[PDB]
Amino acid sequence: GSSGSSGGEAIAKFNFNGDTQVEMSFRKGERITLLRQVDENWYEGRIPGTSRQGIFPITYVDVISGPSSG
Repeated sequence: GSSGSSGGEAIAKFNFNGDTQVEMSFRKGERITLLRQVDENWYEGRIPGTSRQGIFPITYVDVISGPSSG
């Protein structure tokens, strides 16, 4: 184990089109391996197969590990 840390799982509610390397693009449905939260309205994570890394808004991705909602 190189790096040991907990995160969570999320689902891209929509498609993201990043322009800068810092930002990361994901396809609707793709699994975003949550790594860490950059800002209050920006979650960080990578994508399987593309081993990409960057930032992205919340509204875009819907995390499962959270509060209760109907």
